[PDB]
Amino acid sequence: MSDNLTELSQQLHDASEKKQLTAIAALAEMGEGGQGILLDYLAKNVPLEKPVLAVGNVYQTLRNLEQETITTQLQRNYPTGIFPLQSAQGIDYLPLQEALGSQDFETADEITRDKLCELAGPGASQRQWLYFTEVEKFPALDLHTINALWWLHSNGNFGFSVQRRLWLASGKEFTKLWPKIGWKSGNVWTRWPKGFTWDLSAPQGHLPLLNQLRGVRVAESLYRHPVWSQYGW
Ligand SMILES: C=CC1=C(C)/C(=C/c2[nH]c(/C=C3N=C(/C=C4\NC(=O)C(C)=C4C=C)C(C)=C\3CCC(=O)O)c(CCC(=O)O)c2C)NC1=O
Repeated sequence: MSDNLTELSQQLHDASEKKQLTAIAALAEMGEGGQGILLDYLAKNVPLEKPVLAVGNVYQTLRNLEQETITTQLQRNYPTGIFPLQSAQGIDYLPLQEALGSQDFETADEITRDKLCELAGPGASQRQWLYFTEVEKFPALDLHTINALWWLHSNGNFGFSVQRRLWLASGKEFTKLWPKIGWKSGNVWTRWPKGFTWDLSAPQGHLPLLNQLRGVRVAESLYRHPVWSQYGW
């Protein structure tokens, strides 16, 4: 509370992402004055056009206070969250957003799987799992919405985009990817659901899950999908 609100506000409004993040964390611990600065920043930046990590971090930091008035104000002003909930198939992404805004990552993971089957159409909806060719033909827009929500509500630590970047970093070697994202530990495949880490202590890329029971083809088709380069992920 001895921190300088004028200077922290300026740090948030400057263009350095790394300095924005430290300012946001400090401001959120500075009562009405700091929280008011954060609320004004949201008001000036929402709805997003492109995903902006700092804006997601402001929203989620404020939600995570779990204080009545701020929660009420965020829900009234941003009833669908901070990012347009767009779909090439008219799908409803609000339940996914709500789970993510509550930091209920396990529910969000379950919803994401249901939505991908819905997106793939009647065959996938009935069998409740995907073929790699269905993934290849997903519309980019829906994948962008889904990924943006995961990324914005996890400080950039979750999302298929995050997994893709780690997969590229590993030379596209899936056997190196699994330990990096916590899906295998040496010889031990992480058991679903109890072995997974349903919070932000999880490794980067841990969520959303892609079951490996039917092999890696779905994951590879997802990571190679044109959406990522199209939207700058
Ligand atoms: C490679 C070993 C591996 C095994 C033995 C495995 C088994 C497995 N995973 C399941 C579900 C599931 N398993 C996962 C995810 C995982 N589960 C894991 O063991 C791992 C490593 C992940 C990776 C994220 C998910 C999300 C489900 C529920 C969705 C689905 O049934 O596809 C089921 C239940 C299928 C059913 O009831 O119809 C089995 C038998 N999955 C695997 O990937």
